[PDB]
Amino acid sequence: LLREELQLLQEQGSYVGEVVRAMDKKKVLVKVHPEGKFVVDVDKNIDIN
Amino acid sequence: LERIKDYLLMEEEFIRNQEQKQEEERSKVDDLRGTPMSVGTLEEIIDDNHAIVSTSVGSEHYVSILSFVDKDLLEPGCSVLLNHKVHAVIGVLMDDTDPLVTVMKVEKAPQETYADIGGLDNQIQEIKESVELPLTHPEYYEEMGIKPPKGVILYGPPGTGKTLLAKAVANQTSATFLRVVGSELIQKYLGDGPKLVRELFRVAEEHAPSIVFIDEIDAIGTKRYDSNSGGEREIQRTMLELLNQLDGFDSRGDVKVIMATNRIETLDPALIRPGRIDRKIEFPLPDEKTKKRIFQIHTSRMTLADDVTLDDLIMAKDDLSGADIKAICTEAGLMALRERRMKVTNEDFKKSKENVLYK
Amino acid sequence: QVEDDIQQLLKKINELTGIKESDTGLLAADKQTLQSEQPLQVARCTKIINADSEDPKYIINVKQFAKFVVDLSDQVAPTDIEEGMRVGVDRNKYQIHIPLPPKIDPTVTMMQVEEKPDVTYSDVGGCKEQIEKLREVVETPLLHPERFVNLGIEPPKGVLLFGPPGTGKTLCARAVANRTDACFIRVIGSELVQKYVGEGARMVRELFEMARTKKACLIFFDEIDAIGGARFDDGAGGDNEVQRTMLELINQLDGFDPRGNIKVLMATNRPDTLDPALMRPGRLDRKIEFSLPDLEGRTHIFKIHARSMSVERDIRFELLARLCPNSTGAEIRSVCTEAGMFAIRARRKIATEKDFLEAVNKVIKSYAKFSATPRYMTYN
Ligand SMILES: Nc1ncnc2c1ncn2[C@@H]1O[C@H](COP(=O)(O)OP(=O)(O)OP(O)(O)=S)[C@@H](O)[C@H]1O
Ligand SMILES: Nc1ncnc2c1ncn2[C@@H]1O[C@H](COP(=O)(O)OP(=O)(O)OP(O)(O)=S)[C@@H](O)[C@H]1O
Repeated sequence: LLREELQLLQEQGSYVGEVVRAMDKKKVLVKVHPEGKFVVDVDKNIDIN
Repeated sequence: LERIKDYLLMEEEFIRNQEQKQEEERSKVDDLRGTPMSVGTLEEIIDDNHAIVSTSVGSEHYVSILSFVDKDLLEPGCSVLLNHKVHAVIGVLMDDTDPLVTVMKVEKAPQETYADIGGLDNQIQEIKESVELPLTHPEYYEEMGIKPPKGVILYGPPGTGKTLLAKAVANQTSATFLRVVGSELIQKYLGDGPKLVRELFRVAEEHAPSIVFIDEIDAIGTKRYDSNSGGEREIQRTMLELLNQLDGFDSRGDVKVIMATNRIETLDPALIRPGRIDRKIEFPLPDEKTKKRIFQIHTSRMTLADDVTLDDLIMAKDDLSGADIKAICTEAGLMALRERRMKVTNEDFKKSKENVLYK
Repeated sequence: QVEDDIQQLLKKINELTGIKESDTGLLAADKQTLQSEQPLQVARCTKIINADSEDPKYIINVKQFAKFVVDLSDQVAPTDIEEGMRVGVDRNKYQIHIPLPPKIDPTVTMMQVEEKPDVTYSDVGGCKEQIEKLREVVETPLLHPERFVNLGIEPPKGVLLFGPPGTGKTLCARAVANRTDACFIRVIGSELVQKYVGEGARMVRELFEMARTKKACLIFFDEIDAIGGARFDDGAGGDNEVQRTMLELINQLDGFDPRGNIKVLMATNRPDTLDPALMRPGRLDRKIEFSLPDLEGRTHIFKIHARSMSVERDIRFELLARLCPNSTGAEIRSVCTEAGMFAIRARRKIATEKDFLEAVNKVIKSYAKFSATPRYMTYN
């Protein structure tokens, strides 16, 4: 069944980005790789701290 | 008995200050906004509630604005919030933070007070009455309608205590302190002097009541560097920008300026005119009385073995400064902890005298 | 106490009373309008190269992407889509919608004054002829184009100012900038010195762009020695970028379609290292100068700095003016303020004559070793 979970690789990708500093209202500021900056959201699992 | 009613009503006003549907309106503002809030750059503003921005690659868009935040917090050269899907102006972003500020602004209580200065008593009241008494006590000047003295030049031979005087003013203060050594106005790129000057005084005029202390500014003329463009015909333009920034246009404001030199005769006198700088203060090698205070205070916190006389050290050099006194009072301690001791004998001072002076 | 407790009770009574409306009424100040701005458009801006014949058939370089041949939408005018014109273009179908003002190089936007510093004509008394001539040039055509037309002349479109430092040049400029009524534009002379070659030229270009767009404006130049004074030529190639900046300042000022409704004021401290192309009239016409206030000027400047300060009016001022033979208004100001500071040594509310004598021998005779004008009166 783990080998039959191959429809997971076929979906999409994900970015690596650099954090400058966070701010209020559960958000951060990320300067991804070549581009500018983006105020984005956190997931449920990570700590803002 | 006004404490009870005053406290009750003031706490009611403070809780009504926190008492300022509504959650539905917050959710609607969050619906208008995108979650990946992208950052842009203004170039111009068009008055019809949509303006031009500039993305990080260079693409530029006529986009409207989600007008609840104050758009008039924004100027050319500002940072905004934009969308991915419509690129519209989500709103204002608070300002980026702050390498020039964090470098050039002394944040901390920065050393000892007027209990450490060695017997000046007349220069001190001048810098007192030029900075401290104006700023901390702005009540006398209203009575006479006389503007405070603007600039103060400290000068004199090296070792007399310009740096101490600046640190002591920076101790007892209520204003933001800004320190730039004057030798940092010589850059290896062309046209970098006026940028530093305009950023420095932009920081000063935007932040607070302030004290901009610019130290050893006389080395900007008498020190040519190989790590430079065309030297004197850029240095002169830098001095001219400093001049115009110091006493130019548009209601100068609450900015105090104190400068300190070794030599004064190599200065362009256009800085040294009044209107810019009103007080010029000499720092001479003092006497043979306040030296006793200097040796006393620089030996006030040590286990001094009482078999020494400070008058043996006063007579020693005819033109010693407080630099020499600090040097001997520390080198004797370095000789003391070389041999695991606490108290300091006479030959320690003899070796320290023969180490500091004649080498 | 009673005012404090009763004001606390009244203001917090209004606050906690409107708290009923705060907790009872359940941003939206624009929300429906902003969602009606959702059928609006992203409108990317561009730059036009040229047009074509018999048809619109417009050609556009966007900024970085590519160059496209486009057509205009239906809500445009087929006329004002001329060449070199920043227009907003549709992202999907690539069609032109609105022409706009051009690029202004936003580091040049921040030298329009946008305010009015409060400096009145009363602060430069004792310079009556200079005020008269500079009034005649700057103020009169913008407020009265009557004598200048009905007699058929042209007013001098440029005026330079000079003198020793601290003589009132900056102060006269600000006095004009109070009662200017025009788009007064400040220019520090060091603003035209950038890292890259020929960049200050583009700054001058954008200055005269702003000048030609807005009719009947003022441009103030300030310390033009940094902008460029001499063309010393050697086998070194030294001060040259400054020289090209100065030449571009020359040509777009005056020559081959002159300037329009713009007046330039320059102000230097050393008007001696100047290339005589600037000294040619038609560019810099009236040489208004500020000498030192001779005798009655300093009496009047004592009246200026003394009219709003706590003094003993039983004293004179002429004896004070007689001890200041070569002195500027700045030194006068230092005398007045320092006499006040000697009054702060004691605890008084009125000056004495002796306070002013202390001030004179404190400023002039003591700091006359520096004094700023034994080597600028010769205009070195
Ligand atoms: N009048 C004084 N009383 C006591 N200590 C002094 C005095 N003058 C100088 N010092 C000592 O000298 C140190 C301060 O150095 P400064 O005299 O201010 O050096 P400086 O010569 O002003 O350096 P500059 O400004 O580049 S010339 C202090 O740490 C003191 O120990
Ligand atoms: N004739 C005057 N009458 C009254 N106040 C004067 C006079 N001249 C100078 N002052 C005062 O002294 C100040 C200095 O004059 P400024 O014109 O600012 O000096 P300046 O034009 O900057 O000279 P520089 O250094 O060559 S740019 C003025 O702002 C006035 O407050």
